[PDB]
Amino acid sequence: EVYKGDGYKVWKLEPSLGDPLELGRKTKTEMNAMTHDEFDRMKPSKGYDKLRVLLDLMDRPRLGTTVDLCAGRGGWSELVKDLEGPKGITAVSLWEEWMADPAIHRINANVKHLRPWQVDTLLFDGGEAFKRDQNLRKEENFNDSLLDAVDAWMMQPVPPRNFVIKIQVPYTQKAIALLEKWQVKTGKGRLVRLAGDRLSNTVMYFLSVRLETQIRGRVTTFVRELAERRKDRSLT
Ligand SMILES: Nc1ncnc2c1ncn2[C@@H]1O[C@H](CSCC[C@H](N)C(=O)O)[C@@H](O)[C@H]1O
Repeated sequence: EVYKGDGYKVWKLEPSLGDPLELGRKTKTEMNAMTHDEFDRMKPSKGYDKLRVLLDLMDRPRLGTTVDLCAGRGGWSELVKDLEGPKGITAVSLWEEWMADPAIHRINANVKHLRPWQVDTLLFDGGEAFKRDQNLRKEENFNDSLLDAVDAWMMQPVPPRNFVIKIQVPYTQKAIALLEKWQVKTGKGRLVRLAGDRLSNTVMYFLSVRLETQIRGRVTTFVRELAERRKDRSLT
């Protein structure tokens, strides 16, 4: 249909030439130098609605046994509970703080330590944008390490049938390599940029929809496009 397709709710991202790490660092550098005004112009929980959009993009799959990594205040877990009941949903976070249905089973643990188990659905909403005063590599390394935690859940003998994985910094070499590997492991997976996400971040989501390859070139298109739209939204 005109709805099922796009680029209505996600950006159109065809592969393009270029180095996504260099372009990503470039537009991060540009954004760090913006005035308060420029940055403003460009700039149980809200995640609930976010996941709704994402799960609708995936044609509303049956979720079954679900683990929600970095569950935070619980918007995603609450959405799963409303969709299918509290029986199949497990939330993992370091407890900030739980705003969701208290009947949802929760584990207070660091997702980097916890050994994975077999799930039907894998959710991950970890990641943090760093503020301007830091060396760029600190944000890159922090979010890379977080995604590495997701790797063990993806690479187990029976991988998740559904997954929604947030990629905070999609242009690092490790992020791209991980996404390519999960595509080989699962035979699935597409990286999307939500239309209407803030331009002040670089967030994409890896969804278990039909395989879409050439992730590196599409991340390049995404970072170039993002740099353009950040520039556009300037005074005067
Ligand atoms: N290493 C880690 N282990 C477990 N949780 C972590 C973590 N690093 C960050 N987090 C947690 O992950 C959460 C991500 S915010 C996720 C919000 C949630 N999806 C919602 O809709 O409400 C934060 O609350 C943070 O406390």
